[PDB]
Amino acid sequence: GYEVHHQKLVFFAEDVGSNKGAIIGLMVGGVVIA
Amino acid sequence: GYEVHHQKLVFFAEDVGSNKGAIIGLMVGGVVIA
Amino acid sequence: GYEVHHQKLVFFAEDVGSNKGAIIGLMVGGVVIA
Amino acid sequence: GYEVHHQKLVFFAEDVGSNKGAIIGLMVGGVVIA
Amino acid sequence: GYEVHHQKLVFFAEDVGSNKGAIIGLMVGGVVIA
Amino acid sequence: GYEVHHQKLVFFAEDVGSNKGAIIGLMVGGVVIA
Amino acid sequence: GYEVHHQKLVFFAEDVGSNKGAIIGLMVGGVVIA
Amino acid sequence: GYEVHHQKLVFFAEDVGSNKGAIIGLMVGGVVIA
Amino acid sequence: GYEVHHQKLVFFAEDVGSNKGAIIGLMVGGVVIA
Amino acid sequence: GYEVHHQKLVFFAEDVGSNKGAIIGLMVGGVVIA
Repeated sequence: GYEVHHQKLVFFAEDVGSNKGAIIGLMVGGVVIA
Repeated sequence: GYEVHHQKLVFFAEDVGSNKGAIIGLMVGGVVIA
Repeated sequence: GYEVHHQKLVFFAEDVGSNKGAIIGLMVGGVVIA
Repeated sequence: GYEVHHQKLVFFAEDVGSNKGAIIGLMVGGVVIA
Repeated sequence: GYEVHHQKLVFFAEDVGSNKGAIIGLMVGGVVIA
Repeated sequence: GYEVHHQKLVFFAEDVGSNKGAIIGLMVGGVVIA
Repeated sequence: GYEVHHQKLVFFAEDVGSNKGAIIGLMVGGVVIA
Repeated sequence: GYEVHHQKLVFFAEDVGSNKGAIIGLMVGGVVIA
Repeated sequence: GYEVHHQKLVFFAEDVGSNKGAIIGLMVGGVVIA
Repeated sequence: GYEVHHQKLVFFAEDVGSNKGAIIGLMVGGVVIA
């Protein structure tokens, strides 16, 4: 008997205000110039 | 017996206000200039 | 017996107000200039 | 009997305000110039 | 009988304000110039 | 002066022959029964 | 002067033959039963 | 003067043959039953 | 003068044959039952 | 003058054959039942 439930993953749990650069949750490869 | 339920994934859980750059949840490859 | 139910994925769970740049949930490849 | 529940992973638990560089949760490969 | 629950992992538990360099939670490979 | 060029991302670089299950490059959400 | 070039990311560099289960490059969220 | 080039990331560099379970490169969140 | 080049990261450098459980390169969060 | 080159990181340098449990390179958080 296996029961897997209620796992929770959050990248940004609160406000992201007045951003002027780069906000990225998950980046695979890719280039960011900020 | 297997029961997998109620997994939750959130990238941005709260407000994203007055953004002037780049807000990206999941970026695979790609180039961001901010 | 397998039962997989009620998985939930959310990119932007709250308000996205007065955006002036680029808001992207999932970007594969692609170029963003902001 | 196995029950795995309520694991929680958070990258940014609080506000990310007035960002001018690069904020990244999980980066695999990739180049960041900030 | 096994019950594994309520493990919690946090990268940034508090505010990340006025960032001008590079803030990264988990970086695998990759190059950061700050 | 910024020049970003010739980034390359490949999911399956070689042959995928006689598949009988599920081959997926990038899966976001979703359920796979194989 | 910044020049970022020729980064290479590969998930499966060689043959994937006679698969009967689940082969996934990048999985975000999601449930796999194999 | 900065030049960042020829970084290489490989998940599976060789053959993945006769798979009957689950082969995953990068898994974020998610549940695997194998 | 900075030159950063030819970094190499490999998860599985050789064959992964006749797998019947779970083979995962990088797992963040998530539950594996094997 | 700085030159950083040819760093090499390998998780599994040789064959991973007839696996029946869980083989994981890098696990952050997460629960493994094997």
